[PDB]
Amino acid sequence: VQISKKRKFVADGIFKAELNEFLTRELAEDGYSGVEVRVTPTRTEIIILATRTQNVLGEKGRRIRELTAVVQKRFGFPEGSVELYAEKVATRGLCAIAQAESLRYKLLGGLAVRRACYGVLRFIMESGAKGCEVVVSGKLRGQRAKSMKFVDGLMIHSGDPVNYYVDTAVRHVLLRQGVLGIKVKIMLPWDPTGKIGPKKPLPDHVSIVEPKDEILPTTPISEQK
Amino acid sequence: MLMPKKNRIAIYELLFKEGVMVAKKDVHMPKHPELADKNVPNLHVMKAMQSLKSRGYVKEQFAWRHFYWYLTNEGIQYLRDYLHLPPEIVPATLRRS
RNA sequence: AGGAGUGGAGCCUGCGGCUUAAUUUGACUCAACACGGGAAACCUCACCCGGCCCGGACACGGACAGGAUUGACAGAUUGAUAGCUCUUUCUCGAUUCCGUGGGUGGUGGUGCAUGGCCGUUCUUAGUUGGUGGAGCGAUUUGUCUGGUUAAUUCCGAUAACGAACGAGACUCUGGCAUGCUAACUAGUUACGCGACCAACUUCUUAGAGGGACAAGUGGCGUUCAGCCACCCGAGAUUGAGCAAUAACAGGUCUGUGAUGCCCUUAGAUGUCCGGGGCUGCACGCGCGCUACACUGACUGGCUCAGCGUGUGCCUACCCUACGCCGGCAGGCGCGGGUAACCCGUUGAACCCCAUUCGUGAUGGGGAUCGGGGAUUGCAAUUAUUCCCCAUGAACGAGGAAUUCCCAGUAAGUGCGGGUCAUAAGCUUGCGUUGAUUAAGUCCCUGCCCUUUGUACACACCGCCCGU
Repeated sequence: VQISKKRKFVADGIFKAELNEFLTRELAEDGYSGVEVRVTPTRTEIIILATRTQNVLGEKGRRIRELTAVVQKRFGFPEGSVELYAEKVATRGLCAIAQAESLRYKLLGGLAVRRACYGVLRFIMESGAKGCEVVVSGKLRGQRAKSMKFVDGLMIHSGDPVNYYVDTAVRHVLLRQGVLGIKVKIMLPWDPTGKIGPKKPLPDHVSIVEPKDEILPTTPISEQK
Repeated sequence: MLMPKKNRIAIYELLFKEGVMVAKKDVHMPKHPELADKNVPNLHVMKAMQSLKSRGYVKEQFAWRHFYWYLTNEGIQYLRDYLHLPPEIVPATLRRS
C-alpha cells in the first residue's frame, strides 16, 4: 500500500523502462521513437512518439485499444485507468531510435547495406543534423565478421556534452545468416527553443555579437527640406 | 502435458471468455499474482495454456518475463471445428469502441 | 646512496600440481587464479558411493472402459515417514510409453559464425579527410627546425591552406563566505517562568550566485609561449567520471525467443529441511587474515564521526527503542520508523587513562585449547553464534624472488552497502589516527613526438647458416 520514496522512484523508473521496451518490441515497424509518461492528478497519461501514426492507431483505433487494454491488465492499474496517445515527432530525421529502426527495416528485406546506410546518413544530414555516424557490424559472408562505418559531419565522443548533444541507438538486425548490430549516432544542432537540439551551446564555443557596416561622414549635419 | 480433459474444457471456456490476455510463466509456485483464485489448479491451467500457445499453430513471443498474445483466426477455426461453437455468440470485448 | 608497508608473528579462499564418491565448467603473463559480482550441504555440484516422476507440429511401426502417477512406519532400502522392497491387484483416472531429430528446448556445442557489452593494445598524445604542392608509383607534405606544455598544449616557423576527432574545455566531487534565499526535526535578546540563601534565517540542511585568472610583484625566456619564487589568499600543476577510425580470431552462446545448426543421452545437467567430498597438511601455485615502548593498552573521570540501509505486483524473509537476570546482544510481552520525524545527537568501540614496564621477557601486544547463559540457523563438526582463570608461543626490521604507494599517499583502525537467513576471511564505499622518504632519472621494465639500419611483414617468439 505504501513504499519508501527511494523504492517508489526506482519502481517508477522500472515501469518506464519496461513500458519503453514493451512498445519497442511491439511496434518497431511503426516508426516508434520513444515514450513519455506524464503525471496528472490520480491519472497516468502516456504519449507515444512515432513517425507513422495511422499504423499505430490503425482502423477504428484497433491497435490502440488492444495495447492500451494489455498495458492496463499488465501494469496493475485499476480498471480503465491507462490512456495512451500517439503523436508525430517533429524531429524524425535526427532521432537515433527512428533512424535505427529505418535502417533495420531497410536491411530486414535483404538489401545492400552501403546504399541503405548512405541513404539514412544523407537523410539525417538533410534533416539539419550537425553530424552523424552509422556503424553496421556483423556477417558479410566468409569465415569472419566485419564492421563498416559511415560518417559525415562533425561529432564529439568525450565529456559531458556527449550526454545532451549526441543521441545513440543500438539495434539488432536478424538475417538468415545471423545477427548484425547497427549503431546510429546523431550530433544534434544547437537551437534555442523548439526542442530540436540542446539549449546550451558547446562549452568550448565562445560567441561574439557581430557589428555592422559603418561608412559615415566626418560630422553629423542635420538636414531639413 | 499431463493434462486432464475437465481442466481442458475449463481452460477452453477461459479462452472463450477472455480472448485478449496477459500472463507470466509460472509453474511450481502455489499462489499467483493475477491469475489465481480461479477454482482450478494453477499448474494445470498454465500447462493447458502452454498447450494452447505452443502446440504448433499459434505463434508467441517471450520477453520481459511476460506474455502478450495475438490469437489468430486459425485457432478460432480450430476451436469452432472441434467444439462446434459458432462465432454468432460474439465476444463481449466489442464494447467501448 | 630514497624509503614506508611487504608473502614469513595473530579471522581461508580461488584453481592446477595432486589414492577410489576429493581436487570438481569458463578463464594458458601483464590482458587467468574470493575473477564469472561464483560466500560449493541443498533449489545453482557436471569430480559425486545412488534415482524417479521422462518428449516429440512428423516422418513409420506395437492398438482401447485399463496399456500406471510424486503418493505405507513394524522382515527392509544402501543414509532418507521415497510403494524401488522379485511386495498391495489401495489410489487424478484414456492421461500416456519404446526405437532416430528438427520441436513447446537443452546453464547442450561452436565467443575460430555473430550481435551487444566489456577488457587490452594505450594513460599515453595520438589520428584523418578536402583542395593545393612532391613522386611513375606505393606513398609523402599538411601532422614541422626550435622553444614551451601534462598534452599534436601553445608560440613560432613554414608548399601548404582550411578543417575534423582525441587533449583541453565539460559533468560530478572536495575546499571558502562579519553575503543572499528560510526551516514547530540544529538556533536564540532586560511588561519570561520551573530559579536574589511570532530574531525576514546566519553553525546543520541545499539554491538562482560569488570566488582563482599564473591575476599582482621579482627573476629567468629571438623579452613569444611559458617557467621559477614570493606576498595576498579558503584555496596558486588541485579526487573522479567521460573519453580518437585500424587493432585482438582477447572474454562472454553459463545474463538475455539477442542469435546462425554440424550433434550425445533418458543417468532432462528440471524439483524434493533430503544426500561424499573440496573445512586434507610431505604445501604445487595465486589474492588474503597481522606493528617493534612510558607511543601499546583499563581509569569510564568532559558535549565525538560517517558514507549509508531499513517492512506485499512478486512476498512466506525489514531497522530497531524495557524487563525474566547469571554481569550486558538476549528463548517471551512491549512501542517507533515506508524514514533530516524511529533506530540515532548511530545501544556489549577513541585512544586515551591514580591497574604500568627504570631498562627490557615484566604487568607490555596472545600457540592451541575447558566452563556461565548460547541471538535460536534440522545439519555447521562434513563454513552461523560473547568476555573472563593471566595455561607462556624464533615473545622487539625477515631464502632466492618481488607487489603497491608521493598528503589527509602509505599504514593502523573500526563501520556501512552487495552477496544475505542481522550469513564476510571478499569486494565496494565511509570516516578516525596519521604519515618516514622524494619534487628526481632514464640505470632496470616499459611508452611516446625524430633520425638511422634491416636479408623482418605470421613483422625478433622474425628470418636464417652449418657434416
